[PDB]
Amino acid sequence: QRNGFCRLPADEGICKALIPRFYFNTETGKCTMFSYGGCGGNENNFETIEECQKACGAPERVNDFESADFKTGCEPAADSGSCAGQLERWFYNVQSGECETFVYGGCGGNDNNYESEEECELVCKNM
Amino acid sequence: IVEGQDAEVGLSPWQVMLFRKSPQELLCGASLISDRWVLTAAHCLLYPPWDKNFTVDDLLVRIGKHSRTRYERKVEKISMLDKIYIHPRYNWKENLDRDIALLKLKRPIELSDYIHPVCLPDKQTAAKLLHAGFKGRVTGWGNRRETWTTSVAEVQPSVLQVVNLPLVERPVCKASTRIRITDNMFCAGYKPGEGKRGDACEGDSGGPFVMKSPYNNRWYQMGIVSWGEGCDRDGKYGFYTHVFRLKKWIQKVID
Amino acid sequence: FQPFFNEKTFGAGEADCGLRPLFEKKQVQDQTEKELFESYIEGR
Ligand code: NA
Repeated sequence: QRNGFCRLPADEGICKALIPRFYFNTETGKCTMFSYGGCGGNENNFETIEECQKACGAPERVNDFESADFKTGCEPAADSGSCAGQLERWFYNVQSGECETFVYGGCGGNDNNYESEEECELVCKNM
Repeated sequence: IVEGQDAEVGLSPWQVMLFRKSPQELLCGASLISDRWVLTAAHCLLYPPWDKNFTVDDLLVRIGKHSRTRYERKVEKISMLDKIYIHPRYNWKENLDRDIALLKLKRPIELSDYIHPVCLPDKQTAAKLLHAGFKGRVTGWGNRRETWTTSVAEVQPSVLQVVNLPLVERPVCKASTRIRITDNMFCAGYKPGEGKRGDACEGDSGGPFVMKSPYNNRWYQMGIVSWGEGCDRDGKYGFYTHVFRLKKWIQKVID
Repeated sequence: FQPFFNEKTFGAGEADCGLRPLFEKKQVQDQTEKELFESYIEGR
């Protein structure tokens, strides 16, 4: 992704040492060992495979995203309210485990009332 | 965003979170350009070295967000995509040249205090605004520092982050990197000794680089967070997809 | 300002683009936009 040096070719340089290093190979997508001569080259050059993976592999990312409050937002049965509108809404059905459509009046009801299937599934079909 | 601050509520109402629905994660930033179209980086969607080729079934966009993690009921809008369009000349192998993608929403969304599209530059706006030293604004939910010692957890923002960064002249951008730069890119950030810091980081990619026009008071998206060399390193700068240079492609896809 | 794209395929929103409901629309400036305008004096 962001790190541009990951797309640079392995560069041994012109010096004559045989130092084991790691570089990100874009054809394979793998951190790959090469011999580094000890001077020059580029930033696609890591002492350990771990350092390479951290800089150039797919990153470690958090999954700490909050869902709806299950009790108030996902558990209650569908409620149309008092108004006489015909709005298609979605609710999580505890029995079936699915987000399903119901007809909503426009006023009242509960929090288990979403504008799309995918919003409902996001916030109700997760912990 | 490194060396930024918490954004005010509604500071950036065009800000879009590109969101993976399977392992729930922030993939990337993006921007709302109409009630129907979202602009992002191609590499957010397609990157073969990481076996990455996201379909409309893999993704959601979350618009109107402030908190990175809270479900902002009745303020944020969560929606699926209809279509994905990646630039056909996107150079993933070399330098991420033409790092641009268009995302068509499945349904048009309603605008609010928190949801509102950014302007795209015309020729005169790009000429007047793209001057070295002029500052633009970058926003995102990405990492707050490039590296951590124990966990990626210690570098997460709780809310949207903002940083203002000066545009940098071509010669300075060129000398900062071994990577080949094109006219589809510009770079931004402070120089060593300017006494100020700030950069985009991992997770901010696809996000907007915007400038407020002194001519008509409107915000224009001049760039897309594309690539860099680490985050906020001395002597290094962030690179951004030059939106006006790729405007012909945007119009072709939308028309 | 005048819109660039065709609304039939672009959708709505271009005419009012870049004007924030909570800032420009109510003549409230944000915390750091002054810094941006100051850069216009300083820059090329
Ligand atoms: Na820097």
